[PDB]
Amino acid sequence: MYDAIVVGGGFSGLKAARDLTNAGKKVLLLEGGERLGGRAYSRESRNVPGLRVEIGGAYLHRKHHPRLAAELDRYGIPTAAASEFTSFRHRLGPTAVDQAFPIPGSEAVAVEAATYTLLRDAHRIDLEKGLENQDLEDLDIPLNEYVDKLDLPPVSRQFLLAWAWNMLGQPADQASALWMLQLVAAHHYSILGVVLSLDEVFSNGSADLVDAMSQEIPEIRLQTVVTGIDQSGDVVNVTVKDGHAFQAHSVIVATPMNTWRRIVFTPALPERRRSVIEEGHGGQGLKILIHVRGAEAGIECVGDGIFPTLYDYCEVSESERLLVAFTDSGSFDPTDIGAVKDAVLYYLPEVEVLGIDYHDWIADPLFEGPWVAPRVGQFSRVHKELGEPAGRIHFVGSDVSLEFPGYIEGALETAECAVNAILHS
Amino acid sequence: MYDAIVVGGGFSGLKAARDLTNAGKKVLLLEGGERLGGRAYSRESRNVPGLRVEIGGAYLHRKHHPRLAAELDRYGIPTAAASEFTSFRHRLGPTAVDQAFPIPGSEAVAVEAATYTLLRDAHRIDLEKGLENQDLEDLDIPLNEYVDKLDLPPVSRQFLLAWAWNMLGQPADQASALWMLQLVAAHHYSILGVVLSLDEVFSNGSADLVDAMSQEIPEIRLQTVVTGIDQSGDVVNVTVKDGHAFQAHSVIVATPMNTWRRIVFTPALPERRRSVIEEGHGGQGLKILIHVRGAEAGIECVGDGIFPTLYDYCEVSESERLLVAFTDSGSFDPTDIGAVKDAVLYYLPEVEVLGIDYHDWIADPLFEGPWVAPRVGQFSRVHKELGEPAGRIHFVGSDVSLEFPGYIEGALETAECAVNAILHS
Ligand SMILES: Cc1cc2nc3c(=O)[nH]c(=O)nc-3n(C[C@H](O)[C@H](O)[C@H](O)COP(=O)(O)OP(=O)(O)OC[C@H]3O[C@@H](n4cnc5c(N)ncnc54)[C@H](O)[C@@H]3O)c2cc1C
Ligand SMILES: Cc1cc2nc3c(=O)[nH]c(=O)nc-3n(C[C@H](O)[C@H](O)[C@H](O)COP(=O)(O)OP(=O)(O)OC[C@H]3O[C@@H](n4cnc5c(N)ncnc54)[C@H](O)[C@@H]3O)c2cc1C
Ligand SMILES: CN1CCC[C@H]1c1ccc(O)nc1
Ligand SMILES: CN1CCC[C@H]1c1ccc(O)nc1
Repeated sequence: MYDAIVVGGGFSGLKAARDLTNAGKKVLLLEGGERLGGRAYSRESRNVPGLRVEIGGAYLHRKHHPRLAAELDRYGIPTAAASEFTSFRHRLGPTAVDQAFPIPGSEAVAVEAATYTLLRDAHRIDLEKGLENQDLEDLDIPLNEYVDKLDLPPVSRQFLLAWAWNMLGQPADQASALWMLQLVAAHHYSILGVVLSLDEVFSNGSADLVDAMSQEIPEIRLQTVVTGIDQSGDVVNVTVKDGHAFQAHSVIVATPMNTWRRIVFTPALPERRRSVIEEGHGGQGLKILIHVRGAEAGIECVGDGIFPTLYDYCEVSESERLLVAFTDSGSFDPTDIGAVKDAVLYYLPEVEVLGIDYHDWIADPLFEGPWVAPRVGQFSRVHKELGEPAGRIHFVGSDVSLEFPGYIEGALETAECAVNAILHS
Repeated sequence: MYDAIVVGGGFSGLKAARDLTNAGKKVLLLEGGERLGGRAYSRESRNVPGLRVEIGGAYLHRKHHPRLAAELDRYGIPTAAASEFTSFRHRLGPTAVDQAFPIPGSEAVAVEAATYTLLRDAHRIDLEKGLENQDLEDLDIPLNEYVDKLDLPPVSRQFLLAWAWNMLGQPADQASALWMLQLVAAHHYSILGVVLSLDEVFSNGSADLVDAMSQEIPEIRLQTVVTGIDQSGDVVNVTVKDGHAFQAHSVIVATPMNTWRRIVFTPALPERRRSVIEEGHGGQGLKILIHVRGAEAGIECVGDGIFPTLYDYCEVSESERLLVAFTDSGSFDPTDIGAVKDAVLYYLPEVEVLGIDYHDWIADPLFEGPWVAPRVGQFSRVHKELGEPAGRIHFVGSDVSLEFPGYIEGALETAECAVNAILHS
């Protein structure tokens, strides 16, 4: 038997397992899939042989993400600036300016006033307390309704909505205004910071860090899917799909939130958590890598398209590039290549789409979703508690971070907290 | 004897006298000088024969100034857009961008945060209550100290300070942060609006409106300086410099705040007002019209110069223009033409200064100052009360407007209030 069993081998599980190991604990890491990294997934491009791409998480910012910064420094993992935006091809109407910040002077006063309203609302959020413990229910409304109340002129209105669509991976009518404000708060109460934190990338892929961390974990079982966690006895019993059970004093659930409903917990998780766990979060983010010909370097497009954003990702050759589009899987079907061409051509009518690459995170049984985004009404009911221990079972991961939800930093933050909690007990 | 004596023939006095006249009252307007208009003073340029210029108040914004808008519509007074800024010659350091809004992307997050802090502070101000009645004393501190606490990076820091210097007519160490916030509040809680309200000018000079209003005032005495206002009897007695006294049931003091100390009030004004009235406000604004050769059209300069701002005013010929500089008379001596040349050349090294034109409002005994700006500590002690009636004596003018202080709109607003008060009594 083990001191701790960590379930899930993404950054959260990896940090938890490594730090407990170095603290002298006997740890077993159970990973359901054939690889480590989870939603950090670098691999060879489906479109360009020999080209490594990020199919999940890619972007980081050292100042917004200090734990991640420490990991990179620890293993000497090289980072590079993310692709620079130099050519702006927005779809924000005839008054937009072709810059990264496309707001014209005629909208400046309106933007100034909305910024105050937005930041005032975000400042209501204390990041330690949980979104359910702060009387924030009035803000937990559909984002389109919240934005309607800001009464923004067309360029700034669509610019905000486009980035919010990108960021939350939800259309405006499904996104929670409160969650948008949570992201603003998480970035040091900055609206700008939400986009400006797309600062750097792993030079050699996120697998660089995954591998560096996994090397310090002595016992890892791949292709081992946990189906049950039973703490009714003195020692927690962890049952697997097609294998013998494992036992530990403590268990860290470091699997995606939308997969918890598939695990049989004994006894049942606290009542307050059950409904949201059953439902799952409403995150439907879809990141599509688009292999193109005819695109100039440094393109950024933001607009009212079915792709709210489309921007430069990678130079392939002098004539070919990868662009990246963010949308959501509820609104867009990436198996419809005709739809992809139309979505790209809307912004870039001169460009030829050669192929696309993505992972359907929502269809993957080890994930059942991309990054976290609550449905309207979910997180003002229960939020902090989703990441709280249930007896000897700890819950970690980006999905439950109060400080950096939906980011790699959040996976590392939550793992830190679980590790500290276990070492004090 | 009269129903009302109005002392002072600027826009405040003119509106008061006209509106009381049309309400059927018997009014006498006493003007100390040889002209009507006060700090709205259009006349022939000292530098360019046949060119009419504004030596006092010039700029207006119909949306920020609805009473002024009504006056223009009433008399069919033509307005024109103020000179457009198309060429930017800032002195804000090497990272500034040559645009009207010269803040670079690297300062965007800092600007966003400062905007929130600024607007949050301005939102503490209720424009009806008075700056002395709202526990705002913590904000009534030197502007340089307040701005220091914002910790702005160099471009935005100097851009804010330059405009604040321009606007308040006070150097940062003498300006009150609370007053800066008052101006922000007055512009519908907008920092941007403070500068964006320099929107329009009188096509034919402010005298167009002065004359239109004065035509409806039947009894006006020019060169009649009031030295005493005595309400100890049943009827107010108004004594003049070298003339016989005049008598009225009511008296409207529509003279600049810094001149009230020269009038003998009987009985003495309420105690709370006396010290500030004696002291006078700290407004030292200085508007200099600079006749130049070699300047391209549409110049705007903002920077760390002794002229915080220098911008296009009037096309004189294909080679000659007037620019306008704002500074303050404490910091700058406009009788030193060598100093003017240096101040202009700092921004515009290719330009030749041909001459200057200004009025020394601070030295003029009918004014003793340009527009109002309190000394640190003044208006958190007494503000609203300066514009409150003392028995049958009413106090009006831009200087005492709570809603639009230092603007023509403020003169019209205060006059409206006095007129309404008199008609109800
Ligand atoms: C499309 C996309 C783009 C992203 N872009 C960024 C970005 O730019 N910047 C950023 O910081 N973050 C980004 N992220 C978010 C970030 O990648 C994730 O939130 C983070 O990597 C998750 O780490 P984690 O440890 O919480 O969970 P995961 O990485 O999801 O790890 C969970 C692990 O649990 C395993 N598992 C699931 N069920 C079981 C089971 N029952 N038994 C055993 N194991 C199981 C899975 O195989 C997986 O390995 C992105 C995510 C997506 C989906
Ligand atoms: C340099 C400068 C630039 C300006 N620019 C603008 C601008 O761009 N936009 C804007 O809206 N405003 C501007 N203003 C502010 C605005 O012009 C004034 O605040 C406004 O015109 C004042 O109107 P008022 O009726 O309150 O007082 P005033 O116009 O000052 O009228 C007071 C009158 O009282 C008379 N008087 C003084 N003492 C006596 C006495 N004892 N007896 C009898 N009469 C007396 C004076 O002669 C004067 O006519 C500017 C002001 C200055 C000085
Ligand atoms: C940084 N966020 C966290 C989850 C998804 C990711 C992301 C990355 C780039 C982009 O354009 N939008 C969102
Ligand atoms: C509009 N304000 C009111 C008083 C002075 C005036 C003003 C006009 C132009 C400018 O650049 N600064 C200040």
